Formats: sequence, C-alpha cells, structure tokens
Amino acid sequence: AVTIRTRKVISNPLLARKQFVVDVLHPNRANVSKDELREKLAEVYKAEKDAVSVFGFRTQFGGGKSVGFGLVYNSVAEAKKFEPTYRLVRYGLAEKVEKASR
Amino acid sequence: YSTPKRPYESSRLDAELKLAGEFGLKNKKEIYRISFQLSKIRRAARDLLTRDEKDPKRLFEGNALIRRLVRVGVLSEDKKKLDYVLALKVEDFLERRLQTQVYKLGLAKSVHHARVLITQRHIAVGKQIVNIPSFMVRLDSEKHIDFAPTSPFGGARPGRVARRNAARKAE
Amino acid sequence: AAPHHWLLDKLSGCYAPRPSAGPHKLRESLPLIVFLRNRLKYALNGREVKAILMQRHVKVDGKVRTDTTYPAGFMDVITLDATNENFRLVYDVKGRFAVHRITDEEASYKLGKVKKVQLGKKGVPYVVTHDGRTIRYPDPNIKVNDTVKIDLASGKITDFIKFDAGKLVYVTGGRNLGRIGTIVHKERHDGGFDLVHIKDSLDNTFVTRLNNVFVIGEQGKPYISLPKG
Amino acid sequence: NPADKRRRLAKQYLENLKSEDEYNNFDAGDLDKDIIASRLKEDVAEQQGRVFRYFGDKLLISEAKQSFTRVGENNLTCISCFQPVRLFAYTVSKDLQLTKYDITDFSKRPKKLKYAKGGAKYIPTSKHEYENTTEGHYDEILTVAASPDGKYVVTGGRDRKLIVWSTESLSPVKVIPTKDRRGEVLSLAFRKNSDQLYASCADFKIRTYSINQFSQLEILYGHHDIVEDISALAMERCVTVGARDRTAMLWKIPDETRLTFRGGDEPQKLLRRWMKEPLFFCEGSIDVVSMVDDFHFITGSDNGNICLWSLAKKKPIFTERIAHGILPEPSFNDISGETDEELRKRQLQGKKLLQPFWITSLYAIPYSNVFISGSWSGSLKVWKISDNLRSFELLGELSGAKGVVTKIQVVESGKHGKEKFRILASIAKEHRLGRWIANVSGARNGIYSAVIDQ
Amino acid sequence: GKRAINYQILKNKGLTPKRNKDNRNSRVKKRKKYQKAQKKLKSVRAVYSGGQSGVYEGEKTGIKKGLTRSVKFK
RNA sequence: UUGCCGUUGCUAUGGC
RNA sequence: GGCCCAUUCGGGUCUUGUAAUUGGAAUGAGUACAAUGUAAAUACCUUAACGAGGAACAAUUGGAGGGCAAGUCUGGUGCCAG
Repeated sequence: AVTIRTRKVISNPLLARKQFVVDVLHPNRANVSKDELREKLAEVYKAEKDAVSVFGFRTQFGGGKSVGFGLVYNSVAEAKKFEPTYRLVRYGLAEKVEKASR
Repeated sequence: YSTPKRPYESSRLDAELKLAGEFGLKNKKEIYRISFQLSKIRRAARDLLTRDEKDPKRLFEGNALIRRLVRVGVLSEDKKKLDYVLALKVEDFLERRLQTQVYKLGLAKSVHHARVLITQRHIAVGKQIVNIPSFMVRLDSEKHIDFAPTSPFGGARPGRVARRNAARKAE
Repeated sequence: AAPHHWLLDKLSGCYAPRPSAGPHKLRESLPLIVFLRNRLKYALNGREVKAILMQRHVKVDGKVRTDTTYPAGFMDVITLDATNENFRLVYDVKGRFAVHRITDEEASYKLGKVKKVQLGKKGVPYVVTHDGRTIRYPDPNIKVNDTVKIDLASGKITDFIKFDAGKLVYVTGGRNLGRIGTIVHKERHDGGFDLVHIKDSLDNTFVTRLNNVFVIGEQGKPYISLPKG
Repeated sequence: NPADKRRRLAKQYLENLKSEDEYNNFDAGDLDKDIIASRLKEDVAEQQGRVFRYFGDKLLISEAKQSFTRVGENNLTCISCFQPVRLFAYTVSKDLQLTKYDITDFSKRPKKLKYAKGGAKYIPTSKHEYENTTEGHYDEILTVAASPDGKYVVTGGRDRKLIVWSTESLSPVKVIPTKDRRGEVLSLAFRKNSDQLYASCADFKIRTYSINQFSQLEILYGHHDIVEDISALAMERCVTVGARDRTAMLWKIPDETRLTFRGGDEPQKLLRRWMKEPLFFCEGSIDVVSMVDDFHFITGSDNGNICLWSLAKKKPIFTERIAHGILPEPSFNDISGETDEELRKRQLQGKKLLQPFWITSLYAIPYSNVFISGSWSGSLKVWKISDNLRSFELLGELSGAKGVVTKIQVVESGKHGKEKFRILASIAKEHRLGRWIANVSGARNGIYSAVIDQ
Repeated sequence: GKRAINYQILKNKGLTPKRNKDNRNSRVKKRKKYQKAQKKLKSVRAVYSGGQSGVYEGEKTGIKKGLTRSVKFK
C-alpha cells in the first residue's frame, strides 16, 4: 500500500494552479508508480485527474521515500494550455512528432 | 595511501600477518590506508603538542581533534588529553570498522563470517544496508548494527536456497 | 553574468536575461522574467512566464505591456489582476530590489524625478522623468531634481515635491545606493560630490551626487508607504 | 586562563563574522519570502502553538471527587481516552485484556462496556517473524491509543504486533507486525486531530503509521536504549525518550532529523552548591515525557526528577529533584539476620541506600498550564508551570490512588472560563514493564478517577 | 554448423604450473597462514589458552624436573 | 464498582 | 604425528592432520520484469523471476627445492662422479 504526503502547498492564480512537494512512501514496493500516484493524488484532492500532474521524482537510497513535484489544476482545458507538450505526451493526450530531416 | 619506509622487514611482515589474521583483512592496503591517515592525524597532534599552552591553534584545534576522535570512537570520553592522540595506534582504528564490530557484537561467528554477511547485505547500520566491510562505525552508530529487515537472518522471506529446497521437498 | 541588484541566486543558469530597451536604463532595472519567475516565483520557467504574459496579467504603470524583458526600473508599480497584486519595488539598504506590497490608492500613482525643463518648440513648457513621461505644462518653479506625482490614469502631474534643504530624499546610485534619512547636512558643490547628506541609526554622514539622489517626501510624511523589518 | 581565552577568542571570532536601529530596516529576501508566506496554504497543522490555556491557579484542587473504581485485572498497564470536537475510554492489562469504558457520565465512576481478551490461543503456528499476522495478543499488551477521530483503538505490546481494533465492536480490523525479533512496542501516540500513529519500539526504533490506510509511513532510528516513552501534538514533530541513555530526542519526522537533549546533573557540583552554606544525587534513566506545547516539554526521570525543557536549550531549563519522596528504608527485621538492633542498624549505613520514588507517569495537558505526576507514593501530584515558562510549582496532591500509576491523562468538560476535568490514572501493583516492585502497600488494581472543578 | 571456440583457445592459459585454491583468494590465504602462524606460536612460547577448563586432570604432557625455562638476569 | 474471596452499603473499603 | 631452535651432537613443545566422507543455509557476478529518470534515449537510483558446488560461474605472477626410466651424454684408478 502506497502512502502520500503533500507539503508546502501554494496557490498560483496566474497559472490557475495549486502546487506542492510530494513525499511518496512505498515500503516494500519498487517505486512511485506514477499513474497510480496521479489516481491517489486526484482522489485526495478533487477530481480533475487529467489536470493533476507530477514530474520531478527522486527516490532516496534504499527505497521507501521519493520526493516529487506535484501541481494540480482546475479546468483540464487550461491544464492542457499551461502544461508543457512533453509532459502532455507522457501522460495526457497530445502527440505531435518532429519532422525527421537532416 | 602510501607505502611505508622499509616495507619488507620481518617485524613488519609479522605485524601485517597478525593484523590481517586478527581482523580478517584481504591485503596490505587496508593497514596501509588506515595507517597513512592515522599518520596524518598524530603527525598533526605532534605539532599541536610542540606549540605551547594558551596558543589559539593548540586550544581550538586540540579540543576539536579530540572531540572528533571521540566521536569516531577511537578515543574514550574521559581521556580528553592530547597525548592520548599520540598513544593512539592502528588497531584502535581498525577495531572500528564494521566487520570487526559485527563479529564483536556477535551477529557473526568470526570476522570472515562478518565479512561475508556484510558483502551479502545482511547487515544494516541504522536505516541503510551497509555492504562494504571497512566502514568505520561511529560511537552513535555502534548500537544500531543489526540484521537488515530485507534479509533472512532478520525476519524477512527466506532466500533462494531455502525456498528451492522447500519446494523440492514439497515435490 | 548578472548584476547585484536583481537578488539572483547563482544556481540558476548560464545566460543571464538582458533586459530590452524601455523607460529605464539597463543598469537600473529588472525585467519581468527575473521579477516573476525567480524572485516572487509566479512561474517556473521562461515558457510559462511567456504564457502568463500572453494571458496578460501584468499591468505595470496601468498599461499591460506584455513582454518578457521589459525593464521595470525604480517604483514602477507592478499590478497583477488575480489576487489584486499591487507591488511598488524600491531599493533596500544593500543594493537589491526590495519589492514592497502596496494597496490600490497607492498604486493609483507614482512619483518621478524631473531631469530637465525645456522651451522645446512653440512655447510649451516641458518635463521629463526616469521613465520619460513627457507631460505638459508644470509650474515655472520646477527646478532639476524635484519630484512630480504622475496620475497613472491620464498622465498629468497631480502633486509636486520641491527639492530644498529639509526634504526626504532617496539615493539611487554610487556607494550610498538605497539609503534613507536625508538630514545631517546640505552641501552643494560646483560640479561633483554635491548633495544633501543622509543620517544613520547613530546619524552618520554620507556623500553622493545630485543626479544619484531624488526626493520622496517630507520629514516623517512620505505619501509612499515603505516596507519595514 | 584558558577557558577565558577560549571565550574571548570565540567572541572576537563572532564579531569578525558579523563584520564579514535605523529608520529604514527592510530586507528584500525576507520580505520576498514573506510574500510567499502570504501566498501559501495550510496554516492548520503547523501551528507553533504556545501556552494559551493559562489556568493553573484558577481551578480548585483540594476537594476533588475521587473515585477509585477497582477492577479485576492483574496489573493494568495503559489508559487511552477520546473526545470529539459520549466519550469512551480504554484500559489494557497484563492479563491480555483490553476493556472499553464509557466515561461521559461525568459525576460518577466509569462504566464497563466490552472486553477483548487474547490468550494462549493466539500464539502463531510458525515462530517466524513475518507471519505474525494473527488476530489477538498472546503476550503482555503494553499500550493502547485511541484515534483522535474515534474510529479505532490501536494497541500493542511485547508480542511485537500492532492490532488495530474498531471502536463500535472491539474487533481486530488489521494486524501489522514489527517484522523483527526484539520489536516490542512500548509507547503509542497519535498526533492530535489526525490518523497518524507514532509507536516507539525497543529496537531503538520509532515506527510511524497511517491507520485508516493500514500503511507504515517512516521508520526512524537513533536512540541508544529502549524508547520507553513517546509524545506528540498536532504538529508533525514528535518527542521520544529512551531509557538509560539519559537523552530525550525530538524528531522532525518529514525531515527525519532530531534535536537531542541530554541530562547532566552531578552530585559533586550539586553538593558543592549546597556546601556553600542534603540527599540529592545523579540520574538513573529518563523515563516518561509529555509535550506541553510546541516549544517546551517535561521529562520524568528514574531518580524522581521532573524536568522542564525548551526547544532552544540542550541542558534543561528547570529541575524538581524529589517529586514523590524517598522510599521507606528496609526494616531491621528484614535487612540483616543478626540478633541485636545495633548491628541491624549498622547494616543500613545511615542514609546511603535510601532510594527515591521514580516518576512512572507524567501527563501534560496539551498547551495548558498544568501537568500531573504519578508513582507509587500513593499520592498523585499536580504541578502548574509559571506564566514566564521557566519554572513549575506544586499546586496540590490527589491522595486516593494506592499503587503504581501506570498512566495519567485527563478528560475535559466545561467552557472557556469555567471548566471541570476528570483525571484518569491507571493504578496497578506492579510497574508496566517488569515486576521489580516490592512493598505493595495497600495497592489495588484499579482506575483512579478524580473529578476536579472550576 | 558453427565450430565454436573452446576454453584453451579462449582464455589462453598456456602451460601453467599447478596452483593453489587458497591462492585464488587473497583473504582465505591470510586466514590460513595466520592459523598456521598461531599454531607455530604454541611451539615457541607457551600460550595462555584460557585457564582451567574443567577438573584439573594433570599436566597431560609431562613434567621435566631438570629443565628451567626462566630468564636469568645478566 | 471485578478474577476470586472478607467486611459488605440497603455505598466505600482490604487481603490474596 | 605435527611444529620450532641449532655449525654439530641434539634440544624444545603440543590436538594435529586427510584430493576422507558429508549437511543444509547465504548470496553476488550474470540473465532479466518493470517503473523511475529524461525532449527522447543511456546511466545512476528503486526493483519482482531465475541464477553455485570441480560453488567448472575454472584470478594471475614470480620464487625455492626435489623425485623418477630396461632412457641418453661426458669423464675414469670396477658398482662412481658429473
């Protein structure tokens, strides 16, 4: 059973966003399991599962803890506006390939 | 590290024989490394004695040196004098390593059983599994050397030999 | 590759953002990317500070001015629409840009040092300031280094602060950059080290230039609010 | 003078480091961080709460309604209580039984509701340290802890288990073993208004759990003897005390760092301090804690000390040397075995082998001005801490509790200026860890409740 | 149909003497030349083994009434 | 008011 | 029976050996699920599955000394010396 801890929750009205640091705790598990972590984050906060996102995962030595960077949006459309395209390729729906020449 | 002056005299060979046999060392490089940095330590403490009382260097670097030597654990709490740093020697330094300490605490039956426990990761000081034998445990990490909870000598699930024998005896 | 005024942490990058041209000089301003991104941290990178600049939250000096390297110099009131953010940024005592938070009736104006008064063309009196607001028709008694108060809805001067012996002055320049206290001494020389001198906690003395100092109010009553500690 | 030269050179050093009040005093980085402080959320859990309930001298003391409800369980060990924002209490014994009480009928003795008794039936069929997932206690339940929300009680003891029982039925919902051989739990404390448990296990270990997720958060290491007591408040800090290493540590649990506080009273300097014009001495073992607020706490020792400690001083702020008396010396008909009283008196050596009572229970009411101490002197003591927070002082005694006090805690009633509390104290005739206790002087295994007023 | 190479062409240990299993580990060699050394030390000195084990059976090896193994001065 | 047992109260105590 | 000293005769000492049998535990190199990381990929970190008896899953380098044949060569005062 994974365990979740949010810390230092601030609000960004300019980016319509709420951001925090994510202490993810998995004793006798491998690692963070980021999609399941987005599920757990989207249910501890409000619904917006295609508007919650995590990117900066570092597991400490020997496992157990990992610190990530969590940012949760309202309004999935403006989340699609404000998130970068590589994270949208990683998690959500966007896929535009670069033209392979030279 | 650095090699000694006369590296092949018979007293030095019987010295290294007794040290490597009594502490389970692999070669001469363990003794030479820990003795090289002990040489730096007490070559510094010699100069701290050759300067006088109420010298700023002597006062501050002397109590700094004996307090971090006590916290490494080679020097006891009551001898807070600077001539005991000169009386210090090499097996006082390599009694502090984790192989020696695992055997002395009795998690192993010899220093060689301690070395293979450490390199097979059954030993964790504090939180982290330590896996190299020459670790120099400190006076606060002296009492949390125990079996790792990820290991069958702790309480964990038994290893591949035990579970394969259990499965074949279940067949 | 950075100046000292920006309060910029060294573990940031390699290329430092040159501000673009604008009202103030390069050496006495901070752009919006070093303002929003890495000082009060409304962004994390240049992409999203350009995103909120395209969204146009910033309202510096009452106009939007959507630009990354827009050189906000002295006391340009940065206005942000969400959470009614009104920021007057002044100098602290050790050279950086202390960004004080103010309210709406204070961000409805700014003040500016007058640089020169001209009979430019066609009988029109004339006044410029550090953001270059060429506003029409002040009184004839505007000397150099006095202080106009800009309207910030239209551009007109509303109040005027006369530079004389016994006025509350702000020093931006040289080895006195960012001090307040304005009275131990007055000494106008004839070409250099000419000033009004500024006190300290023990009322110490200081030397600067005329152009490197400009008035903000009176002995106890500036209508600018100031931060404290 | 070498220490004078050390102090002088350290002063010059700090002056030089400063080298490398005006009307303008504003610092840009401080006010920027204060803007981020105005921007952030969650001013809820992390209150550095000071002492806001100053009521020590206010309430009555000497005329409490003291009911010592004796129960038929050998050596009660712990007491857990609960208040929402009807009140239940919990006791547990060395006879492997948990017992639920109702306590909300305030003017009278508590009411038994439900047993939950483990026994020899719950010994595991393996003797293997990770299949310890049975549903009951087979050895020596040492501590209970009720949830701050009241869904669960969680208990554990020398069978190295944490069994979490539901409240409404006293049923084991989940079993979490501590996965090693010496992993006996000795103290449990929820952080206040939460679902996070801090257990202190004799592996020099502190385990943390989230109970409603059935998960373990963090194991944190660092004491040097067994962690005999634990204490927590609404902050994610914690305060533990290991027994014989004579240090109390407090843990920033997310950072996994600590502040240590050693003791350090010596009878040489103490008897010299009295010799400037006396039976007091050094320290055995720091035993019990309770965090009074988020800047101070109090420790109960083995030589009867009660000490008051701040968050900003290694050495303790205040001591109180003898807090429950010195024990009655062993009789001349039970020391020697000679015939004459002169030699049997010579076998007492005067005053050299008088040992003090050791405080085996201490409870600070959270953020309040008053704490309660208990041992087998027969009389609980109530102390209030002075409003400048640098001393405490004995208010009164509660003398209706014959036996060892294995647990003290209080139950609140009344509003902001008029209040009444019932002090529960588990009373046994045997210490909560080992036996060690002779001269059982009229003790009974009961619950000493007192009703204090005003 | 793949004529794979074998161990003597692969590792190329051409014509070596017979060597020692205890020499294949640097740690076990010093474990077994220290056991040899402290078995030789019982020959030269008399080693304190740990005192009287059980009942005092006797000297178990002989008593010489002619030999005196004590260091005379000057 | 309890594992027994005694005084019990018409509730408090004290021996294992 | 091993070991130690010593130019010699000899002396000193003591549980020491053996390609003897045998037992269950341990895991690491390797083979590999992944997830994390990252524009992406590698790597670090975390990590289920398999992985040892010649543990052949086969570390070297250099030195000191022998011993053997229906063998070969040389010398010369048999059977020897080299």
